[PDB]
Amino acid sequence: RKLVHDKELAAEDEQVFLMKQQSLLAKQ
Amino acid sequence: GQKLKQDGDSFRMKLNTQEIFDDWARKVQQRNLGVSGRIFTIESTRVR
Repeated sequence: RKLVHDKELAAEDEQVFLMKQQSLLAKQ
Repeated sequence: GQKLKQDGDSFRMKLNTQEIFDDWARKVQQRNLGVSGRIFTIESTRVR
């Protein structure tokens, strides 16, 4: 029962965040 | 003396300045400059 590191820091490439927030700005 | 004063008055008439001020104000009103809206804008561009 030696603990193994969980999911590491994700990248979430800039383009995906940009398009998500572009959609959010469009809908707001 | 009167010839000199006439030349100076004609030059001063040619040296008017308020007309450009009126033109600039008219252009400013026509273009309707503004900043109100979103904090910052996101756009779509196909960079080379």
